[PDB]
Amino acid sequence: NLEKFVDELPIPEVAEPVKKNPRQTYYEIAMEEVFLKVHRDLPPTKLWTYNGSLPGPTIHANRNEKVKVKWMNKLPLKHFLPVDHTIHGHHDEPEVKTVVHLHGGVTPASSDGYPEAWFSRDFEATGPFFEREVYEYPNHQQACTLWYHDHAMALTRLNVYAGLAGFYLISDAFEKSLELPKDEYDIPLMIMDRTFQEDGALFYPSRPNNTPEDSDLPDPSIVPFFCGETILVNGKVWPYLEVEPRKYRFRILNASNTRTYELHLDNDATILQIGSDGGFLPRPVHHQSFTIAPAERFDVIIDFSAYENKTITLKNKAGCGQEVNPETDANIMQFKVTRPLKGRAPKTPIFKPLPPLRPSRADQERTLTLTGTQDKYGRPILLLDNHFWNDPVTENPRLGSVEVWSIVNPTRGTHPIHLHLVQFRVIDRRPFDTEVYQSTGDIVYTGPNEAPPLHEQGYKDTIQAHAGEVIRIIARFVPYSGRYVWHCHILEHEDYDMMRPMDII
Amino acid sequence: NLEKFVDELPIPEVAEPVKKNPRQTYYEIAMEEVFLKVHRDLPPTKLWTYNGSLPGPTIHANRNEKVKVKWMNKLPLKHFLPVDHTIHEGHHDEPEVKTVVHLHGGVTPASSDGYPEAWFSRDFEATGPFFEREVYEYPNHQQACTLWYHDHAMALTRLNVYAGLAGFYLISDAFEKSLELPKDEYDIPLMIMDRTFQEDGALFYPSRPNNTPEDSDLPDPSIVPFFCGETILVNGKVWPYLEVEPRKYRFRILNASNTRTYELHLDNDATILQIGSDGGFLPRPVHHQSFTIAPAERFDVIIDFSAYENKTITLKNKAGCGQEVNPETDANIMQFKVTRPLKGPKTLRIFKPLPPLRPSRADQERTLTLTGTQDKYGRPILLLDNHFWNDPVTENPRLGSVEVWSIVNPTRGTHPIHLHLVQFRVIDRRPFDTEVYQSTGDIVYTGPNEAPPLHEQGYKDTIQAHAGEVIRIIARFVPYSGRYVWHCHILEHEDYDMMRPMDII
Ligand SMILES: [Cu+2]
Ligand SMILES: [Cu+2]
Ligand SMILES: [Cu+2]
Ligand SMILES: [Cu+2]
Ligand SMILES: [Cu+2]
Ligand SMILES: [Cu+2]
Ligand SMILES: [Cu+2]
Ligand SMILES: [Cu+2]
Repeated sequence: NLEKFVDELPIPEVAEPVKKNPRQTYYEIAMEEVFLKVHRDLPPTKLWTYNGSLPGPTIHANRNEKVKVKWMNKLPLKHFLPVDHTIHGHHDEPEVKTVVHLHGGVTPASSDGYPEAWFSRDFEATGPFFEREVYEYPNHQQACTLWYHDHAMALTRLNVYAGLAGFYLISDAFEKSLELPKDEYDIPLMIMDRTFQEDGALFYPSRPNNTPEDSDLPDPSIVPFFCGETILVNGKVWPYLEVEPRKYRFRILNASNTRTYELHLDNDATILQIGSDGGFLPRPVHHQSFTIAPAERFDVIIDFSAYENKTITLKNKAGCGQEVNPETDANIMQFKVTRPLKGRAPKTPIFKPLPPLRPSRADQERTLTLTGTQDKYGRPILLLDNHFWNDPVTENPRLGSVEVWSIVNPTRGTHPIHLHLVQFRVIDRRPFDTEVYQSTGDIVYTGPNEAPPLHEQGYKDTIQAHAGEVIRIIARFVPYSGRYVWHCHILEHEDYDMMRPMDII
Repeated sequence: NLEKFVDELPIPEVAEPVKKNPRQTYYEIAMEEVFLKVHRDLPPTKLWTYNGSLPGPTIHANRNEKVKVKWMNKLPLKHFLPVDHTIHEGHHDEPEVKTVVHLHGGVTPASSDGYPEAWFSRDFEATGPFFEREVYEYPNHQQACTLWYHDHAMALTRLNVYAGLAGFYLISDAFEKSLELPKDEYDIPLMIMDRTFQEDGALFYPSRPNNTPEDSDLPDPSIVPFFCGETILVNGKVWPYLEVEPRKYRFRILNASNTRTYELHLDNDATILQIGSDGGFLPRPVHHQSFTIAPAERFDVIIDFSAYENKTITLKNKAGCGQEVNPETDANIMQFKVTRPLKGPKTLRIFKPLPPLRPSRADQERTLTLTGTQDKYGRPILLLDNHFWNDPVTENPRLGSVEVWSIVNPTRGTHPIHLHLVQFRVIDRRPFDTEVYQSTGDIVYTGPNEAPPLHEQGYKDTIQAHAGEVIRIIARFVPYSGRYVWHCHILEHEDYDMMRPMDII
C-alpha cells in the first residue's frame, strides 16, 4: 500500500474576495473538475473541487460581515462516480446537480442550499426550489469553524466524495481576546477517508459487498455505508506537518462519508478542545483521546513545546465495520517538531459565559424515532419516523419557538443527526431496553439520565445518537422562517433517505 | 472598456517536485481546462493551463540539475477555439486536441525537446509520428537564464498557447548567486500577453480575416495572418498593479503574445537596467529608457524604485498592432505603486565573461530567405526558403559544426526568428534594397554593416529580422544530435507555415 508521512500537509488557501467594501464582501467560487496529486506514490486523481482545490478555498468571515458568494457549476454534464438512479421520477433531468450548503450557517432558507434548489452547469437547468445564483451569508452568529459542501438531492454522497468541500471560518471580537495561536499556527484539518485504484483514480462501490449474483439488484447500487482504505488530511494521503515546539490551534473537521474517528496523540499528550460545532465551549476540555463523527468540528489546541525535535503521530482507535488496521486507518497524519521558534513563545484561561437554557419553559416536545426500511430489491432504506423525504412535513417549528426533540435510536447503529439553521444544546442521553421494542413498541429505560460530556454541553449542530438510547436536544428556532432540512450526516444514509424537511413558521 | 490597474499582479507559484534526490528531480505537470479570474469586472474565463494556473507553475532549476518532467494531457477531446482544418494534411484519424511541451531556449536532447509531430492526445491515447518518450528529461547543461515552456503541437500552437498553456522555467547558476542581485520576493517573472474577451468573460480568437466579401471562397473557420488583442494581461491578470518597496527589483520580462511586439518604457522615464537576454547575462548591463520586446524574447531587467517613494509609475508601450497605439488600452501594461515599506544597497559591478569577439570563419555559411506566397483561397502563406514544413530537410548542421546563417528579409514585416537547442550570437544587420530583389532577385546593400546593440551582443535564441534587411547570426550546434526545428515565433506565421526542421548530424 502507500507509504505514510511523505507528503507535506497543505494549508488550504484563504479565499480572495472578487470585490469588498464596508457594506458587503462578494466572492465568485466555481466548481470544476481537475487532476490533483493526492500522494507522490500514485498518478493524477480526477476530482471535483471548488476553485480547483481540495479542500476548497478557506473563506474567512467576521461576525456580521455580509458575505455574498456566487457558487457556479462548471462541471461535466455526466458524473464520474456510480449514479444509481433507483433512489429518487424517471423524467431525467440533468445527472449532475449541485447546490452548496454552509454546514452550521445562520442563513435565510433562500441561501441555505436546499437539496431541491440544485443547478446544472451555468444554471442551464434548475431544481424546483431554486431561487437565486448569488447566496447571501449575513453571519449573525458566534465565532466558529463552518464548512461548505454540496447537498444536491440524492447525489450528496458522490458530490462530497468527489471532493466538493471547503472551510468557512467565522471570527468574532470575542474570539480575538482569547490569546490563542493565530495566523501560521491556526490550521484547518479536513479529515476524509478515500479509496484509490492503481491508476490513481477514485474508487466508490458500484454495489454492496455481499451482493448475491446480479439477482434482483440494480447496477450501480447505493451502498448502506462506505469505509475508505486510505486516510487523507486536507489534500493529501497520510501527510506530515513541520511544527515549531509551541502551542498550535487545529480546527479538526471530519468530512468523511460514514467513517467516525477516535483521535489521539501517539505521545498521549493532552488534546485541549476549546470549541465545538457552534463555537467555543463553556470551558476548554482535556481530551487525551476523543471521538469525531461526520460533520462534527473540534476546535483544538496541541502543545509541541517539550517534544522538541521529536515525531508525534495523530492516531485513530475507531474501526469501520472491521478492526482498525495499524498499517493504514490507525493513522491520520504526523507532526514533526523540527521548525525553529520564530519568536519568544509563551501563551497562557476564562471562557464563554454559558447561557442558562432552561428547557422547562419550552414551547413544544417532539419524539423522533430512527428506523430502517426495505425495498423492492431487498436492501436497507434508512428513515426518520418511517417517513420518506418526499412525504408531507411533520417537523414545523414556529419562528421564535423553543422545542425539545427526543431522538430515539432502536437501530443497532449509531447515527450522527444534523439540523440546518439552528445550533441546539444536548440535554441528556438515556439507555432503553432495545428488545421489548421487538415485541411491543413502548420504550422502557434500563438506567437513569446520563448528562452529556463537557464538550457536548456547548453549541452543536450534529450530534451522535447512540444505539439502544434516547437523546434529548433543545433548540430555539431563530431566526429566518422558511423551509430547511434535518437529516443524518452519514452520506449513504442521508440519500435513500434519512432526511426530512423542517419548516420554520 | 476594462478599468485598468485594479487587480494585483500575481506571482506565479513555484512548481513542487513530485519526488527529489541528488541524482534527479521529478515533476508531474498536467494540462487541464479550468475557469480563472482574469479581471474583477469580467466573469471566470475558460482557459487551458498547466496545473490549473496562468501562467503555469514557474519551475526553478539549477545548472546540471537532472530535471525529469511528465507532461500529461488532461484536456477535452475537442477544442474551444476555432481550429482551421485546411492548414495541415490529416493522417488516419488525427485527433482534435494534440499537445506537446517545448522548453523554449532549453539545451535538451531532441527526444525531450517537444517536436511538433511528437504530440499526444488525452492520457497518450493517440500519439504523433515522432512521439517516443512519456517522460521528458532536462539535464540543464547551460548558463543561468530566463526560459519558458509552452505547447508546440503541429499546427495548433497559436491556439493552445493563446488558450494559456505557457509557463516559466528558471535556470540558476553558481555564478548567478554571487551577483548580489534582487532575490526571492524581489525576483518577479512577468509574462506579458495580449488577449480579447467577450462580455460573457469567455476568450475570443478570430474565426476569419478582418474583412470578408460574401464569405468569398474562404473557409470557416480560417486562420488569420496575425492576431492583435484589445486587452493586455501580465502574468494572470488584465492591466494589473504591483505594490513595490522603494528599492531595486529584478523583473524577468517575457513576451508570450501571439504576433504582438511591445516597446516598453517607464512612464516616469526612469532607467530600465537590462542585465540579461534569452540565453543569459549580457557582457554588460545596458541602461534602456525604452526597448522593444518581441514574441519569445526575454529581458532580465532591474528597476530601482528608491527615488520614487509613494508614487505610481505605470509601465507603458509605444508599439502599435496594425494600428496606432490606443492610450486608453494597449498603451498600458501594468502599474507599480511604491507604497510597501522597506524590509531590511546599490548594485554590484562588465558582467558575464563570454567567448572572445565573433571570430566567425566557421565550417558552413547558409543564406536563408523569408518569403510569402498565396493559397487556393487567396490568403498569405508565410514560408522559409519558399519551403513547407513537410518538404525534405535543407538545414542539416553537423554535431560539432559552427555555422553562420544569413537571414534575408525582403518581407514588409519584421518576422522574429527562433532556433531550437542552440543559443546563437548576432554578427550584424545590413539593409539591402528589396525593390531590386523583388524585381531582379539579386541582393544589393543600401548602407554599410551595422553591428547589433549592446543587448543583442549576448546569447539569443529568438531575434528580430527587420524588413529590407539581412541579419547574420553564428551558432555552434553542440551538444546533442537528432531532429529539431527553426521557425518564426509569431504563432500565426509559425502554423502556416513559417517553420522548418533542423537536423543536427
Ligand atoms: Cu453538513
Ligand atoms: Cu448543515
Ligand atoms: Cu444515519
Ligand atoms: Cu444538511
Ligand atoms: Cu518557443
Ligand atoms: Cu524553442
Ligand atoms: Cu513570422
Ligand atoms: Cu519552437
